[PDB]
This record gives sequence, structure tokens and C-alpha cells, in this order.
Amino acid sequence: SIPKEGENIKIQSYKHDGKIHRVWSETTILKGTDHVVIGGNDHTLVTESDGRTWITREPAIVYFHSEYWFNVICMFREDGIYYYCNLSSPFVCDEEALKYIDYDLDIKVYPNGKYHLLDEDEYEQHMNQMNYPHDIDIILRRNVDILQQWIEQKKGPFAPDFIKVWKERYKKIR
Ligand SMILES: Nc1nc2c(ncn2[C@@H]2O[C@H](COP(=O)(O)OP(=O)(O)OP(O)(O)=S)[C@@H](O)[C@H]2O)c(=O)[nH]1
Ligand SMILES: [Mg+2]
Ligand SMILES: [Mg+2]
Repeated sequence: SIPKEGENIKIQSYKHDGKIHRVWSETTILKGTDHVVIGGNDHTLVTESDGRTWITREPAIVYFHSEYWFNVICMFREDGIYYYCNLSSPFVCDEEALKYIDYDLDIKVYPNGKYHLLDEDEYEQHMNQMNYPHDIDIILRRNVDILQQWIEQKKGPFAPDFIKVWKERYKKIR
């Protein structure tokens, strides 16, 4: 169920209790491998857990990994590239959507590369409410460190050459 270049896919974010958190209706696949999915979206519907719908106003590139517990949204804003990183389960794709579990913690990267770790308080409350196993807490804490090391190395989607290649590829196919 590797999505194909040019295919439009839904992206569904769940909580650990199986409830939907967030859904992006339309992302165009730019690359699809056994380990990595890269997509672009622009003016996609977005649905919240109360059913409310909003529309994205600017393009973004999304990056999904089958072996890391995070995913990344690269947002093209006027003053430059912001990243929003979800601590998550790795993804699985089927005919319905690309799917992941959202694990509360997130990392904002500003255009000059500085990062802020978000929702540590929301993580501790949700971990107790939904009873995350000890190994998940260890994996997520480790993947916070890995994600920060990737930002500091400008690796994977944090690479300027990654943005140059995939921003252009998405402008052309859209
Ligand atoms: N693809 C896309 N995603 C966007 C855009 N603007 C914001 N988002 C993403 O949509 C999601 C919801 O935005 P927002 O409500 O600001 O997040 P939040 O409050 O941090 O999210 P939460 O999961 O902790 S309840 C976030 O992942 C955010 O980065 C956009 O233009 N395009
Ligand atoms: Mg999140
Ligand atoms: Mg959060």
C-alpha cells in the first residue's frame, strides 16, 4: 500500500485511544517508498475532532517515516519556512488514508532554525488518561532527542536541498 507519485491521499491523525484527532483531506504524493512518504498540500480541507472544517491557505510539504516516531510539516509562509513536527507512531498507509497516532509532544522550528519543544504538559496528562505503556514513553523521549539532532544537522526534511527539490516538484505537479 505504497502510495504512488501523483496520487491524492487523506492523512488521518489518531489519539492512542483510537479517536480521530485531525484529518487533512488532500495531499499530492511526491515520493513513496517502503520507508518514506513525501507529499504536498495547498487549500486542503482540515477536520478537527469536533467535526469543524478549515482550509489551509499556504502550501506545505509533509514527510512521513516508517521507522521514526515523528512526522514533519514544512509550511511555506511569507517570512520563510516553518516546520511543525509531531511526535507520533510511524505511519501505515492503506486505500483509505495514511494514518498515524499523535503523541501530544510537538516541535516548532522557526525560519532561522531555532526549535521549541511544545505540549510537555499535555503529554503528561494524556499519558496518564490513556495509560501509555512505559516503552512508548521511552521511545517518544528518545525520538524527541533524535528529532532535535536532525534539526541541528539540517538532515532529512530540515535540509535546504530537500526543500529546494520538493518545493519545485510540488509547484510543478500542482
Ligand atoms: N498542511 C498544513 N498543515 C497546517 C497548516 N497550518 C497549520 N497546520 C497544521 O495543522 C495542525 C493544527 O494546527 P493548530 O491547531 O495550530 O495545532 P496545535 O494547536 O499545535 O495542535 P494540537 O494537535 O496540539 S490540538 C498542526 O499540525 C499545524 O502545524 C497549513 O497551512 N498546512
Ligand atoms: Mg501533534
Ligand atoms: Mg500537541
